[PDB]
Amino acid sequence: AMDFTDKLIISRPLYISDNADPKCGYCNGKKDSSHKFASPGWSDFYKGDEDKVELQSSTVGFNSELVNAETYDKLCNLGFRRSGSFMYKTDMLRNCCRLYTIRTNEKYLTMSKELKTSLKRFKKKITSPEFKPQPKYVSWIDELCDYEPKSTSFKAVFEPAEFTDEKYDLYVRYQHYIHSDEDNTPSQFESFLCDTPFTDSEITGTEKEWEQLNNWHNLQPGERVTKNGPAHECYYHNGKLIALSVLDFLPSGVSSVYFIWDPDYYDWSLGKVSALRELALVSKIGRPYYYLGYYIDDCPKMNYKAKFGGEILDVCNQKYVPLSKIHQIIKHNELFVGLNSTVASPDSEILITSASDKINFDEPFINAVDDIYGPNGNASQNAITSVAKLRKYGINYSPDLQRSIYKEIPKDVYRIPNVVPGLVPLMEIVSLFESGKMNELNNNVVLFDTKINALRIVRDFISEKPEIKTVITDVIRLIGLDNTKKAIIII
Ligand SMILES: [Zn+2]
Repeated sequence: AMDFTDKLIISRPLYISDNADPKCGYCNGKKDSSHKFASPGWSDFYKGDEDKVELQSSTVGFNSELVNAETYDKLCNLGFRRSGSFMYKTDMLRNCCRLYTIRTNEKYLTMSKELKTSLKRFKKKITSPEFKPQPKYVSWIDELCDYEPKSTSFKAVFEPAEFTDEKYDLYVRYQHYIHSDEDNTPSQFESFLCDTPFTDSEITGTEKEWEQLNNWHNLQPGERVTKNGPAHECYYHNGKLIALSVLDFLPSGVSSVYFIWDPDYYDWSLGKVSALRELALVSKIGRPYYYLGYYIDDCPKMNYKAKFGGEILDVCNQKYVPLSKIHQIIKHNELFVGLNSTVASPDSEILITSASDKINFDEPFINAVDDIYGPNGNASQNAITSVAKLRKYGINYSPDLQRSIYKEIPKDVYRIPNVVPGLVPLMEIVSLFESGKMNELNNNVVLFDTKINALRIVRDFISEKPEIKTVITDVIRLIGLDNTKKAIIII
């Protein structure tokens, strides 16, 4: 009698770290000393010795077999992104590049000369001279929603996120045009952009639901669309597929997964046009945010997302700050951890589950990164003490006793570092245990116990084997206690 449409079905978490040269495709392991470290305190720790540090690229995450749109919305707002069915994030303390989750909307959008030009050229490419413009347009959104549906040469169509040979061929051509002529197999395209982990209703939908979404240009204020889940938006120019947008519809807005286009159409600036159309779509369907993925201030292929404005997730506070308020202090690849300036100096990682006095980015605030996560910050020692306290509950963690977070020139993939920004701090995990809150897992969390090859509801968490309790605790670190209560964890 299990309701699988209310479940997050996941594999045990993985922590994957290796040299950023060559594993990081954003920086290739090449940074100036001024951008190399996560904070000024770590820069100072390595002053004159920056060459002894080998930058690593590190992610943490879990494979999903089943997720619904509301849960994926929560995961995006925790800082995760899906790569096919794999939900991941970087370790922002240790990673070579500082990746921030960004979201925006037409409110934050400040239409620049460049962007206006891309729309003006798009209108001209697709509009017949017979087109008669309306006397006035309140905004560029109403203008686009007038001329685009009247074009006879250009049509965009939303449909299920399913593989076709014609989409794959377009993918291969786009990937070759950016740097990828290898690792371009049909299977890789299918897993990355098709074959999603969502519920069957969210993938297939209904004929009416797709019809409704495909008339989005004519939605009136206050109307909505029922669509949630993954979609493809196919761009056709005289019947030829010239671009493909892969999009996830969430209760809070639309997430761009990827966008490919026919290299012959370089003159159409389809990257910009598609982003603006998706900003218009978000506005027309009455949802609040457009998610472009990760923002990296020092990477041009990722910092273009700032042209569309918006706010950045501070994963330690679980709150967004406008990018304009912090751009000046993240422009050397720093980690930002917000602290209202009126708040005492922090002797610990910020509490994520016991989050009463949430930061207010409207009041004055500072970057507390070095007080918490610097070389003389409190996080590491608090986490070592917490590892020892968690032993009595049968949690098989080991203390991270190295002096530095960075690898120096003189691997268990199930071992997460004690200290990772945005994961529940180990000191808070101790609090959950001491207060009895971990027993809220009982009668809630489900295991797919691969020995029995059967589902079972956890009834007495503390009497489970330590291997199991450790895995569950790492899922809690990643997604929090309340989301874990709706998980099925494969072990
Ligand atoms: Zn990097």
